[PDB]
Amino acid sequence: EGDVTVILNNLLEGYDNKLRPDIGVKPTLIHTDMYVNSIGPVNAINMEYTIDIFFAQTWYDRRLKFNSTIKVLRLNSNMVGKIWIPDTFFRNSKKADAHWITTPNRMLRIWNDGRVLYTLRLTIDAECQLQLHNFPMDEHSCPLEFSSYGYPREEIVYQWKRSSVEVGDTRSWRLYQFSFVGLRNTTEVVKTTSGDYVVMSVYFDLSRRMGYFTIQTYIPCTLIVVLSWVSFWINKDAVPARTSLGITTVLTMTTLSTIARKSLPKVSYVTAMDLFVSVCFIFVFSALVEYGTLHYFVSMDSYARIFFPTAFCLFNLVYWVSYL
Amino acid sequence: NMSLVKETVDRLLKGYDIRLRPDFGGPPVAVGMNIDIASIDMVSEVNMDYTLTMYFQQAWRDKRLSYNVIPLNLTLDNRVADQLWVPDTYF
Ligand SMILES: *[C@@H]1O[C@H](CO)[C@@H](O[C@@H]2O[C@H](CO)[C@@H](O[C@@H]3O[C@H](CO[C@H]4O[C@H](CO[C@H]5O[C@H](CO)[C@@H](O)[C@H](O)[C@@H]5O)[C@@H](O)[C@H](O[C@H]5O[C@H](CO)[C@@H](O)[C@H](O)[C@@H]5O)[C@@H]4O)[C@@H](O)[C@H](O[C@H]4O[C@H](CO)[C@@H](O)[C@H](O)[C@@H]4O[C@H]4O[C@H](CO)[C@@H](O)[C@H](O)[C@@H]4O)[C@@H]3O)[C@H](O)[C@H]2NC(C)=O)[C@H](O)[C@H]1NC(C)=O
Ligand SMILES: *[C@@H]1O[C@H](CO)[C@@H](O[C@@H]2O[C@H](CO)[C@@H](O)[C@H](O)[C@H]2NC(C)=O)[C@H](O)[C@H]1NC(C)=O
Ligand SMILES: *[C@@H]1O[C@H](CO)[C@@H](O)[C@H](O)[C@H]1NC(C)=O
Repeated sequence: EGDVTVILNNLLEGYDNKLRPDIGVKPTLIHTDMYVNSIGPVNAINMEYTIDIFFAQTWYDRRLKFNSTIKVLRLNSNMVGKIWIPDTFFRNSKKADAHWITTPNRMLRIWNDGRVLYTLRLTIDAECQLQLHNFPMDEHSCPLEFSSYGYPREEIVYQWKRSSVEVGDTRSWRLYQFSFVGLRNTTEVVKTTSGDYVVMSVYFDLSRRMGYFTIQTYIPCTLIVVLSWVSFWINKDAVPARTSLGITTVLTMTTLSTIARKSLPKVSYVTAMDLFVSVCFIFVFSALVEYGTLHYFVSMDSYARIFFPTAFCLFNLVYWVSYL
Repeated sequence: NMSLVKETVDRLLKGYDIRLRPDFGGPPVAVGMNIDIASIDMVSEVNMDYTLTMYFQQAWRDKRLSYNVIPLNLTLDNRVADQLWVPDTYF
């Protein structure tokens, strides 16, 4: 007994949690908010990103109305299973789960006018359709779409608060090669087989940082094709030396083509990194066939001694400006 | 109108036998099926499988769950699926 016990036992008598508030009157207006904690790693081979949020929803329920000196009933997650909660699901989430240690991480606060606030902690692997062209210099806008599952537009209308989306410090975020540029929230009505649903989207603008691949595949390949260009300084009578240099350069260019493809997923189109790999491979192959042609002629070295460094130097001005 | 919907739902769920199918001793119930393919994730050759996400949807007729006063379709909560008969569809 007491004050809050009789209030809760009077609210929950004659209550059906199956029926939404104003089931045959008007659509239920739900004000959502969110507070991102740490956007996790953006996985490119599997095409999703991880996000940890404090998803909070607010609506009105006229059955949860009490008149007393108590203004707010601050309750734990035990009262979630007794009242009505909208069936908000994330439309592009591959897998998600709430947190259940040491207690279900849910909050429930009921005001005296019927206003209900319901906050829970979620970890969501949401699908982002990252286009890997331009990679490793890509830029993406990752969405987070949520809507009610069963209730159409005529029954639940979601709405955004002005300062609903709250990000964190943006440094505890495990985004390594990317960097959150900003956020934008939108709302729209989708049409499905069951009916029309209000869909709320949050777009996360992420721009990449290539510092990682520079040491992965760029510098490494550039230094191999620099080692391709020293063959011209070796004398033409040293045939096994220069052909050993040639075969080692081409086999390791194939090896570095294979290794750098392991980071990329199995897509059909070509990327700028693959274009750079192909340009380096045809440069070293041109160097080997130029040395071969010189060997068959003696049985132009200086001519290449300037042309082959310069052709890559004009290429890098072409490649980096056009992709940046 | 909330009290009318309340007493109608309480009338529908009272005496409802979960173990018997619609027309249990009568004719086979016709179950119409709609599928909305959301995504296909991993067409894997090493495990010989594909991962498929879909909005699986079934539709049949239960004559016990019929009401006449209310003229709009009732979208109930998802927790009444443990109280209503559903088909035993598997893959
Ligand atoms: C097919 O079979 C499977 C297996 O039987 C069915 O799945 C099961 O479904 C039931 C019913 O929903 C669940 O029971 C409920 O579980 C939650 C907690 O769920 C968390 O813990 C689960 C247990 O974890 C075990 O395994 C992990 C493995 O790592 C271990 O670490 C743990 O120690 C455990 O050994 C875990 O499985 C859950 O993860 C799964 O589900 C989540 C869903 O969000 C997914 O994301 C995950 O990917 C994964 O699939 C999850 O981590 C309990 O909280 C429930 O108890 C509350 O609710 C009851 C019903 O209302 C109530 O009676 C209880 O008193 C209790 O209520 C309290 O909490 C409520 C919370 O709001 C309050 O409202 C309430 O007032 C009160 O305070 C309940 O026990 C099974 O856990 C789940 N198990 C699995 C393996 O999935 C599946 O449904 C079947 N499918 C079909 C279509 O039939
Ligand atoms: C309840 O849902 C049914 C779904 O079939 C709706 O009935 C259909 O309405 C469309 C649009 O007018 C018609 O073209 C179909 O012929 C109807 N189908 C059937 C089988 O009758 C119905 O309108 C819905 N009711 C409400 C109140 O939304
Ligand atoms: C998104 O948030 C802003 C915050 O000011 C709000 O004005 C807007 O209505 C919300 N959604 C849209 C684009 O309708």
